[PDB]
Amino acid sequence: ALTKSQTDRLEVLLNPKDEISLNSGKPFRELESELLSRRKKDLQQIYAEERENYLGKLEREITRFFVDRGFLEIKSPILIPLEYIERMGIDNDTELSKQIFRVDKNFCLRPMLAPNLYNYLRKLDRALPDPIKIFEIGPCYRKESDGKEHLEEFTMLAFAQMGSGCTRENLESIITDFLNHLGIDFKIVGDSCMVYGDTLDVMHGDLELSSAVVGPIPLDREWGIDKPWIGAGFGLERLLKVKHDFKNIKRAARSESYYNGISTNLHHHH
Amino acid sequence: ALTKSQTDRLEVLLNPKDEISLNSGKPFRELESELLSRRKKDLQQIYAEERENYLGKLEREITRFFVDRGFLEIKSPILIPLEYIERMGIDNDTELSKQIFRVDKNFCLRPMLAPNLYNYLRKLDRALPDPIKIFEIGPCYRKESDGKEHLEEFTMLAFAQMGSGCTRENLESIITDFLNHLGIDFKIVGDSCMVYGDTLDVMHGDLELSSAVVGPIPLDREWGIDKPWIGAGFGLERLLKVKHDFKNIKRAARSESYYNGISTNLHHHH
Ligand SMILES: Nc1ncnc2c1ncn2[C@@H]1O[C@H](COP(=O)(O)OP(=O)(O)NP(=O)(O)O)[C@@H](O)[C@H]1O
Ligand SMILES: Nc1ncnc2c1ncn2[C@@H]1O[C@H](COP(=O)(O)OP(=O)(O)NP(=O)(O)O)[C@@H](O)[C@H]1O
Ligand SMILES: [Mg+2]
Ligand SMILES: [Mg+2]
Ligand SMILES: [Mg+2]
Ligand SMILES: [Mg+2]
Repeated sequence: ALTKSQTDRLEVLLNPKDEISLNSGKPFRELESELLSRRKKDLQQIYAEERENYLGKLEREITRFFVDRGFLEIKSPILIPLEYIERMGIDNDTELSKQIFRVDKNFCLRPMLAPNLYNYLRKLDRALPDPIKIFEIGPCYRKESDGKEHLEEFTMLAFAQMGSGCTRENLESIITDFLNHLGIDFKIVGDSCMVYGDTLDVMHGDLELSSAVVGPIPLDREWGIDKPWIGAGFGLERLLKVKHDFKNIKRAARSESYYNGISTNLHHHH
Repeated sequence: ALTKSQTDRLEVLLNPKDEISLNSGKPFRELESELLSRRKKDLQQIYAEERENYLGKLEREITRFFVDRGFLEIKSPILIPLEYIERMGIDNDTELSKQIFRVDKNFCLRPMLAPNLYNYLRKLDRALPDPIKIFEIGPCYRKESDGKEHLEEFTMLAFAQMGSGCTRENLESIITDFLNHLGIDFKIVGDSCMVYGDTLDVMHGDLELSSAVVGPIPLDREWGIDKPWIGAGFGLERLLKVKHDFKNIKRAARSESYYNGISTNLHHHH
């Protein structure tokens, strides 16, 4: 019989592709030695051939998709004014407000990309022709409880279009083209949302890949937006979790503990 | 005569390529209208053709260079334990320690990439063949005074090699190949450093592009490293400042105020 500590250690070393059962009755050291050997070989192969990090590679793939479809690539601050949170209509007694990492007294780590993209839409509307199409990929931060679907440090893609063409049909068509490109099956379900009102949730089984919005909405006035728009946000670690059939999203995160879903802690357990 | 407010506004709208002088005696509105028209056209052209963000594009170019030369692409946490700072030998009464953005009580925004790369070197040495070559590009954070060479939110590349081949000659040769690839002239100057001891500073005129280190050093013991190593760190916004002849590094930063060095604030000044 394996202890809980031994089972947890084997789970860290097990990968989705492995045809190995921890409930097979084999001794711990036998299972551990096989898995350590497989993971070392996996890392050696990555190092010998591709050498690309899954999160970096997916960002680059996504960037090419959106650039090629006419969207401007934005890189905006990660450390943002706390005032942008309140201006998103997030009251400081709300659950989301309690998820914010504060920095100093007046700043925070962004929990979402919307504020910066709202400002870019307003500014670019003075220079660029209709429709204005932008996107951003980068780190976002939320305090979360320990779970297999959430990270405190994650990576979000968000895109937005403003002006003509800002229909639910076009929004769903962009989402469909994007997730087809990635080879990810999904469905769309309507839900309510305290920030945006009603959303379209992009679901893979019970896992939310994205929330999307058809504007205009009452919040727009606070950002100086008065045109129709559509937009969506996606978690890159969730996309990787689906693509690679990871059991826990930690396998896809910025991490010291995993490289492309392979444990970096390859010591023997005693 | 132009007021200081008017001169500052024209400086924001002026780009290095412009053959326009603010000291020419022309009225403010004439200079402002010409510059606004040039910047709008610049943004329109970016939107019509390349659509790539300078910081994103440079990260991708750098990533390809290092991956193709056998270095593993790392993406590690930006929000790190405050204990890693002390373990770098940064005492809490030192000037660098005062530059750290603290988060919660026990975390901070990373001011450097070295701690995470030290841990990756230690772990990967159990799996990968000699020499171990890794790199990371991403956000770093330091409190700074207002100046044209420093950002509080910047982007660092750091690479390291550990094992064989870890000579000053090989380090300089990698730096030279890299900066040749980018088309940036430089010189190397020795300096002292409280964290690493002696460094090699990679200079473009009076601007430090990088600091580099030939190990081993006494700090290595604290990270479980006992082999020779070489490494260097570079600021991407500084590389862009040199490449594009920006007068202030803010033009190259993650920003709401500039897109590829072009002002996003294209209103009229009254
Ligand atoms: N903590 C997190 N970890 C990983 N991905 C996240 C996290 N929070 C949000 N995302 C991703 O970002 C997308 C847009 O954010 P948002 O719609 O606000 O998330 P959410 O409604 O809080 N999702 P959930 O907490 O699973 O019910 C989500 O659909 C996820 O793909
Ligand atoms: N505040 C900053 N803004 C932009 N780039 C930075 C900043 N701090 C460091 N870098 C870059 O990161 C590289 C490695 O960091 P490090 O050697 O610690 O910088 P440094 O010695 O503090 N440079 P300096 O402050 O100009 O004397 C530097 O050579 C810069 O290219
Ligand atoms: Mg949530
Ligand atoms: Mg949602
Ligand atoms: Mg400094
Ligand atoms: Mg230095």
